[PDB]
Amino acid sequence: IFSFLATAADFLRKENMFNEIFLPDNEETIIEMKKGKTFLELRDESVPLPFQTYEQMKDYCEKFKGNPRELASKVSQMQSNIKLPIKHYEQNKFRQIRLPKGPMAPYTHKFLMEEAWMFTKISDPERSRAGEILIDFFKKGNLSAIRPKDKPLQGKYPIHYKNLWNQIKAAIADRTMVINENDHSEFLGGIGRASKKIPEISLTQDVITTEGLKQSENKLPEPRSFPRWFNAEWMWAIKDSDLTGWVPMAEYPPADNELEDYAEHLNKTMEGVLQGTNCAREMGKCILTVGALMTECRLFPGKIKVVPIYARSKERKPSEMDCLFGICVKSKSHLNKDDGMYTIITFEFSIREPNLEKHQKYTVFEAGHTTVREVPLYLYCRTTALSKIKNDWLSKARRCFITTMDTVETICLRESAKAEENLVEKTLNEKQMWIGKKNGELIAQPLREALRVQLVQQFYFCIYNDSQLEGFCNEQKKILMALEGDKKNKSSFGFNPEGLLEKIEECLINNPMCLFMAQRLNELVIEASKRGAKFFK
Amino acid sequence: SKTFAEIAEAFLEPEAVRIAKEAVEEYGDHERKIIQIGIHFQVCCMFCDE
Amino acid sequence: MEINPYLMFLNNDVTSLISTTYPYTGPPPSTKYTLETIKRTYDYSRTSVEKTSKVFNIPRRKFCNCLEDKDELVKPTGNVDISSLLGLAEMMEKRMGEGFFKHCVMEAETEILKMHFSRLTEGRQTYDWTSERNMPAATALQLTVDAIKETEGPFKGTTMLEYCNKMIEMLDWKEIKFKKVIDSIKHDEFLIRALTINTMAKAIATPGMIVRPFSKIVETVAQKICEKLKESGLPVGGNEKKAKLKTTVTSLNARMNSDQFAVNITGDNSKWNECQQPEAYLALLAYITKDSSDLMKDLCSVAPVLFCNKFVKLGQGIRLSNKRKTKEVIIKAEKMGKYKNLMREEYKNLFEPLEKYIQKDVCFLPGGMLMGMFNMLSTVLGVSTLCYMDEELKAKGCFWTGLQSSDDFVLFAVASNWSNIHWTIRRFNAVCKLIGINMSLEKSYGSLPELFEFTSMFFDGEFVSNLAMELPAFTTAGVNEGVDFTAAMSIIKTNMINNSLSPSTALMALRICLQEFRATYRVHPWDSRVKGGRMKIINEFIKTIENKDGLLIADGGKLMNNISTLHIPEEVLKFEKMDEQYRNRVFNPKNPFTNEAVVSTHSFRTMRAMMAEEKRYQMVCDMFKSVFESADINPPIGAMSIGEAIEEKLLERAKMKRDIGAIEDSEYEEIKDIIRDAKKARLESR
Amino acid sequence: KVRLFVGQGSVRTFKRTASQRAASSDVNKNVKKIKM
Amino acid sequence: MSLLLTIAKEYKRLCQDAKAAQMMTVGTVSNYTTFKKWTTSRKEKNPSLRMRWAMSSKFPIIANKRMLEEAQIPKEHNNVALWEDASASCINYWNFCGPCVNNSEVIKEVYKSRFGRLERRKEIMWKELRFTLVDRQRRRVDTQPVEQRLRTGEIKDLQMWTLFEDEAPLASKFILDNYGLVKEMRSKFANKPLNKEVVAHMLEKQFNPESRFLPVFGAIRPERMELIHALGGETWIQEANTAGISNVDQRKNDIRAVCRKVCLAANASIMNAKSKLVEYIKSTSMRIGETERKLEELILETDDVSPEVTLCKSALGGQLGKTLSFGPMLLKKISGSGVKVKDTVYIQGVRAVQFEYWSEQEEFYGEYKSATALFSRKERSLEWITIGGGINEDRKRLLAMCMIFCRDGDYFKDAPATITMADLSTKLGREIPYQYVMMNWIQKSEDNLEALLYSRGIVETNPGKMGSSMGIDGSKRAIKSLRAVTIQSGKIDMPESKEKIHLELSDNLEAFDSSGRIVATILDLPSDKKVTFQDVSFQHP
RNA sequence: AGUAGAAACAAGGGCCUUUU
Repeated sequence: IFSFLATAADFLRKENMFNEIFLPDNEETIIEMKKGKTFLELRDESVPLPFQTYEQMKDYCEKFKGNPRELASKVSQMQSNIKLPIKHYEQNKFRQIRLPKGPMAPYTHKFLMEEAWMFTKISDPERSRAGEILIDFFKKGNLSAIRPKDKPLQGKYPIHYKNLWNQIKAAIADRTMVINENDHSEFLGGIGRASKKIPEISLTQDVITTEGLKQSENKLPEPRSFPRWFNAEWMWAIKDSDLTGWVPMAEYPPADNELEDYAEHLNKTMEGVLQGTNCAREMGKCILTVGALMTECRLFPGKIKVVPIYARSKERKPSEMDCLFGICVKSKSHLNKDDGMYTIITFEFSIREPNLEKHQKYTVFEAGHTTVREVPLYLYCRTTALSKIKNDWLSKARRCFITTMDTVETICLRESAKAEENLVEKTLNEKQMWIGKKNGELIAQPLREALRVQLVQQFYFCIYNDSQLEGFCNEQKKILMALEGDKKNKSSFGFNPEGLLEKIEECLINNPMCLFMAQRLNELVIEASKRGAKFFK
Repeated sequence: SKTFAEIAEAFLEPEAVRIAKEAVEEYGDHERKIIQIGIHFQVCCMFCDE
Repeated sequence: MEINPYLMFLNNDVTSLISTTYPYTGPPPSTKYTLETIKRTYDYSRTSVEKTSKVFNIPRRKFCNCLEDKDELVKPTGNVDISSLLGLAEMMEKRMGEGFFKHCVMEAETEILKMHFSRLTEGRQTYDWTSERNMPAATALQLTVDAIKETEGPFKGTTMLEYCNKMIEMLDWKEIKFKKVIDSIKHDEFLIRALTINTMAKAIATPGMIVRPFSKIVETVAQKICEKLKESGLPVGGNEKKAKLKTTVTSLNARMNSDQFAVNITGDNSKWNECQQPEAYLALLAYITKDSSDLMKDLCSVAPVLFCNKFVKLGQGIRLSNKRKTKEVIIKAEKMGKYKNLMREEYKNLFEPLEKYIQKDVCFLPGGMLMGMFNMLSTVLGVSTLCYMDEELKAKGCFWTGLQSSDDFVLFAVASNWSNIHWTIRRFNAVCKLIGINMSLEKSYGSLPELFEFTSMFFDGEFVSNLAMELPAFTTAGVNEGVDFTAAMSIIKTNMINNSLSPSTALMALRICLQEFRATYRVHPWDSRVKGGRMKIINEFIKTIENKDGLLIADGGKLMNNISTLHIPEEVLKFEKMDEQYRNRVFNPKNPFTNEAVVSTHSFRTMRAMMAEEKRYQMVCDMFKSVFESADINPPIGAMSIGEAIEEKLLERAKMKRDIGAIEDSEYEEIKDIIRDAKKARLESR
Repeated sequence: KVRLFVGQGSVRTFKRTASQRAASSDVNKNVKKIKM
Repeated sequence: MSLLLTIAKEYKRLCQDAKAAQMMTVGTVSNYTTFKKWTTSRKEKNPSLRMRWAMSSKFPIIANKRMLEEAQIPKEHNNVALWEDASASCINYWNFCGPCVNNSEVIKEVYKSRFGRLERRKEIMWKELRFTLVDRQRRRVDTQPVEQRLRTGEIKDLQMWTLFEDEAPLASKFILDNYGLVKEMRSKFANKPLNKEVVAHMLEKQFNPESRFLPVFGAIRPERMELIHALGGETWIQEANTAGISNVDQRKNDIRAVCRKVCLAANASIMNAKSKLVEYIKSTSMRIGETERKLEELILETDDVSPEVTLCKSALGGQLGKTLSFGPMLLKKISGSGVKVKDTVYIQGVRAVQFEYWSEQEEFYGEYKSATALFSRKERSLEWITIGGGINEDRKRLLAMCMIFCRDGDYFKDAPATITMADLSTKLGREIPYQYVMMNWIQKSEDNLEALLYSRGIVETNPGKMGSSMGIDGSKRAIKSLRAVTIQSGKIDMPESKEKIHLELSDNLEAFDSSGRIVATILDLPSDKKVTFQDVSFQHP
């Protein structure tokens, strides 16, 4: 008896069932929720309007019987007082998306891509630090020649930028990349332009009269029209950079089976193709520059450090090379909380005249000359801002390779399976992918050359991501599904497309990517209307 | 182990479980007691020890 | 030229490229929102009937069985006809079988009773009714149990039911004490503070700790029900729902007659939470709990009334400012009424109608639902609609089936003519409107067979894995060196098995993860030239390290892992090669620094009044583990208190080591005397 | 007889005599008898 | 030692306090678990970023002082701040040169699972990558080859009785029964410098077969499912021979054979078949690898959804899956309901024979060798059947056994002339219902099967439906085809449900499951066969 | 100045909070 009882008590204690509940005595055999006065007072007040006490509701529900006649009658009466519209798209076509109106969308990415002009220097493994590279570049003397003019080509706050440039040069000369807090740095960094909190207990109507007091008149964004310069950036980003290996990479591992050899051959081909472009140069510039800025804001907050805008590359087939696109600085990055805010400042070189509509952000300064023969210079001085999250994601922008490879091998394996043979090189070399129009015709090029377009798409998704693009890309899917339905003669339909288009056009504001993609979507539906239906002109 | 009978079969023999279950059904009491009665019945049978 | 990337959709399948649209490669991104939600909720309820409570003395709008204002019904309505809901419940019960719900409530009651009250700790952040702030579950539970202990006496309970009965008693109590830098509060303020539900802007609700157990009980009943149903997909995930859809489509294409032709409708309900009422849930749980023990009847009945009486806190108030924006005033919700003039016309128009409902920094809301609270019960309520079947449809040769998860469904209608398809869809819309469940007209669309979408998964002849959704997962968690790489490889393996990830994409992600790993821990290969103190020391000593191949990735190693070796950590593949001295040092068990992972050296461990209690519990647990080395794996159990166990085990250890081990009778007697003194002090003290 | 700490927080008493009769057999026999 | 004295002084200091004394005195020890949560509660949203943030720090690592001092490793070998009086670089110094453990060959036992994985993988001869649209079926499987699979309770006792004996719980039945396994585990991990928690966690993983619901193609064996990701996807297949690795099917097969043998023995006793069966099971054991295990525990652990195991699990009282059977066929009720309804069938001229048939709509997944189906019945009629198999014969056999399951067709109304009253029933004094008679009839000869299939109406293959049609020889398409017999390509995905139903059995070995349904019987097993069992013990007269 | 969204930052406390 005692052995059995011991085992049983162990197996109860294990399950949390060694209590009066499961093992009560003779008297304590009535377990019940401790109904309280207030709980009942409330429960008796939540019973629906017909009933007035939980008892009536319970008695009516426990005995509820089905009367399908009444239920069907009510269902039909509700089905008649509604009149749900049904709209087959073939009859009711999708009108073209309406784009906002106003001035051209302006450049917003931190670092210039197309315009930016760079300085190269032979790599030194010993001196591999950011500051070490910046000092080495300064020592040759080309950098010390720069002497911006007083009058800028365009923009505002020139004096501050000129003073800061001189102070940066003095800092580097001193081999201490710490800037002092002066009026110019204070104004650009907004060290003290944070509104000071006023207590409410210390308030009175007289205080309200002395200084105006009214609820903040939220200044929603303003609308900007389609950018005509985006296509140029895309075409430029789809060209080689005269250098290769801009973005770093790991070392490919060994192989044992044929499958691994196939994976390594495809990966090698794609990486070789993708390492020579210009977009990848910007990937490298972002990875390294943000890594350095991340490792500075972590160590030296409260000190306006100086960080370069640089990259590392390799001459084609050879030696390595350090490139210096420009210079950055970061105001106090006291990131006490997640999703903080810390202003930075960006100087970047160029050999091109500034557009008014595009380069509205920047404040250029013509800066002497540079050899290649001699050419004028232009010092593009921006003042942007960043956060932790943007930093981490830019520093992990290498993600785009994964997506692009996935799409390419999702096309190649599918094309190869329908024939039960290895058809990848043929698909890559031959399969033609429309990539635009020229002279009213549809241009097309093999996949091997449209990987560049795909990569640029993913990179721009990384760069310009916001709530607007999110909403857009979430609401455009319906249109693409409708397109597919049209392609296969499936008589698709909908309930209220106008509201859908309205929702879409609501999320098109001051973001170049959204607007450009919408214009392209309209051109697509137009070109397909020639060979399909369900779309209006 | 979603029902009490399985938890009782973990240590109690299933026969005593069935017995206590029938007993609870005849009395009409909660089935949460399938364990306690089963234990008592087992104690008696094992107590007898032929 | 004008480059257009969408042109690939002209002559290529849309699914095989839909992944390109998702901008999941980049970073994602009050009171006005809450006030708009409150207003829309009070508006959807079309009725104007208002009762008057006595406990609160607040007008209480009744959102059930009082439908009026039948204008523009297309829009969302939040009134419910309990008769229709109960009829649908009867239809589902009939289809499933006799006594379908009793087995379910039995399988729930089998757990609710034995459940330990420490399970509450595992949950999202819960509002605290003492400091009036969101706080992890464990801290809130400890705080409220300390309040109980200070008030009347230590909580001897150890189970869920005891905790609930003590909460019910606490509602009656006139006064409740709780520790603070130790204020006391009357019955009414704690009554309001228990129901108060905060919000987190991730939005999502944060209910009080008083209501959490009842919510768990209701959710458990809803889960045990939903799991049986074959027309739902909320608890399940990934492969399961795809297989469900495949079986459903096969069944459809077989049942339909030759004359009949099927259709699909991808639906996305709107205002799901705003239009659901907890009173319909109350009646439904009453109908379900009609035969089971009165205990489950009351326990289930509790949570609906609490939600039907839930206040909602307004957070962070408005901000005031001057023209130049130099100055700036901050104002909380409680004071909003005072400076009613100093607000935009829109904000005033929104605020003024709710003033009567508004209480200090709260707005009593007699109904509505919030995100995440009752997912599975709404899923059940919505699956009820698909079962419906009436004489008219069979007379016309029409029938609809489908699959709904929370606020997202898929419908499969069948009929013989489009004129009847439209009528069928309208009938479905009506029956769903009868229970608050609405439907969006813009985000919802339909088409002929084999082209739908369900929870970001597009379906055709095949089913394209989104992959975008899983892209953020390809990151190093950031725990330590050993864990990170293995975890990344396991994530790649899972994505390969389920999301049908390709091999080359896997290899690229593996290289990307290896390079981010090398970058974070400031490590680089031996042959590389990333000069550093670590690297230089590594390089010189690598001359001593004879086997280059065996080197660990963190210690200037190389990648020896591939598609066929993702289910094997690196430490295992390299074991044979690893130099004997290097291997011995690497896996020496005792070292200063020293879950499918190997434990090596690379593993490293890198508001004060509350810290005091935390240190007290920490010390107690720490030294109980010091004595008992199996305290964490196997939960302790017994009848002895902690002190008694320590006393006896320590004495036994001392006796064992005086018998044979290196201890002297003097030392044994000293320790035993110390133990006796400690026991006496403990018992006498309190 | 001898007292002994067992597991955690359990002090019991053990006697060195083997007493493990068949439980299944006896229970079955009694249950069969109950049906007459 | 002195450490003991320190522990005692610490306990004294804590008891001198008032609050700690109160909480220790009151209640039981389980409170520890609870307290283990009220402390050290803190997580972080993005740990990766946090780690990168911290690593940059001047001194990221934390190291115990006594370990560093004991090591006597230079403070700064070359002007590097290993510790104030620690950097990550320090670990490198230790790894390259430092205190060496006497031996590290124990790690091979701690992680026996992963070394087993590597050892199994090294013996795979990869044949050839091909490309094709693979047919994948979503089904529950196990992805880890494991020997002597146990439950969590047994595992917990194994850990306690192999590592912490001084704090071992009262001796359980399992520990006494399985003492060779406990001894083997104890020897390896006794008197060793080890982190005990890690070893316990790894033994937990050692004895847990990871069951997952996955897409699958080809054979089903844990040795493959652990690396299925590197054998084939939706579009490609990397051929490989994995037959001879960790043979787990031969012991399952032997267990089923033994259950068949004992179930067929214990049908002789009409009055006391059940008791004889239980006695027969208890007085038998079998050897697994090195250890010898009792058949009852093996049956409880196993997951073979087969009538033999189902019956034995019922007899012992083990709960089992919601899985029906009908001969060498498998079934799974997706939906529906019903209730028994008797009807007569005349065997020859006028010979009434009663048979019960359900009355309601009822969907049913089915599974015969290399074939699957999703049929439905309604009031004694086969409403439809959708097949997704890949073999003509398996398709025909599945369709026939399904038709029989639902007692559709004229033969049930008016029995075939051939079948006689001698075979109808009472082979050994027990009636054999009509359905199992028809099953034996169809197995007896193909011609009867052809007649049965002919019984189902035949129509002309309409246009378009040619592909979704099945002839009499299981043709993919024909000019005339069986009525309401849809055909498709791709195996029907197996449903899933984590439910456990208690089910008894009658004196005639009829397993009821809380309702009329007959889950399994002895009349759905191979007739008989002779086998020579190895390493088994039939200790019964 | 700047960022972005349907609200917040534009340091906070009393002197403190370098290698892809």
